[PDB]
Amino acid sequence: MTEYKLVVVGAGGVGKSALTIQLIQNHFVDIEDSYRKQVVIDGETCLLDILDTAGEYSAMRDQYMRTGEGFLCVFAINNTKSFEDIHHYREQIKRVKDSEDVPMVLVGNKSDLPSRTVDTKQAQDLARSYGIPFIETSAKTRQRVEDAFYTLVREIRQYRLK
Ligand SMILES: N[C@H]1CC[C@@H](N2CCCCCN3/C(=N/S(=O)(=O)c4cnc(N[C@H]5CCNC5)c(c4)C2=O)Sc2c(Cl)ccc(O)c23)CC1
Ligand SMILES: Nc1nc2c(ncn2[C@@H]2O[C@H](COP(=O)(O)OP(=O)(O)NP(=O)(O)O)[C@@H](O)[C@H]2O)c(=O)[nH]1
Ligand SMILES: [Co+2]
Ligand SMILES: [Co+2]
Ligand SMILES: [Mg+2]
Repeated sequence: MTEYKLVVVGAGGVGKSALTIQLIQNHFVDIEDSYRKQVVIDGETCLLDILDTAGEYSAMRDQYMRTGEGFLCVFAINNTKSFEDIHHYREQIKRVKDSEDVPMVLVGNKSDLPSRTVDTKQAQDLARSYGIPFIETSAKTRQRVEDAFYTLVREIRQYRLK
């Protein structure tokens, strides 16, 4: 059965654990580990192996970046530093993978909040510059959570045909 190693990265408190638990448990959470879930995407069954990371020992961070097949780069829409810090997570992943081309999806989490400091258009334009998809999600309401993870799997599949 095809297996995909997914990694959720981003600054402290953006919602990495809440997004992962929402995909696994369908529940909004009120320790960093890995989670497994068999899913069907586009008529193909696969096993998702998801690592929830911290906002860590450098050698371990490099290992998860080396092992990871696809990365969800998460920022929160009310946290400008978390959005600016996407540059750093992207740079670190591309450096470890020694590739300009790594399956990645930019995620703007907390879309339910009325305290938005990052415009959708700003994050859209950044994602276009990076050549990656951009999705806004709410781990609280489950809005677009499956879309974020399933879009990441589709990017990994498109990459594997290259
Ligand atoms: N279950 C205990 C012992 C393992 C701990 N752990 C995290 C789970 C490792 C899962 C195996 N794994 C990996 N193993 S690892 O590369 O040796 C590794 C990397 N980071 C780890 N922990 C860091 C991530 C969470 N914050 C510290 C652990 C193991 C690491 O030391 S990489 C990886 C990826 Cl990219 C996707 C899915 C994965 O399941 C995966 C969690 C607590
Ligand atoms: N309103 C709202 N709050 C959210 C959302 N996702 C996460 N939160 C809240 O944000 C806080 C941090 O969430 P958490 O999932 O721990 O984030 P994290 O990125 O995993 N934290 P860390 O890097 O420490 O591990 C919690 O209070 C959580 O309830 C969301 O979509 N909307
Ligand atoms: Co509960
Ligand atoms: Co830099
Ligand atoms: Mg967490």
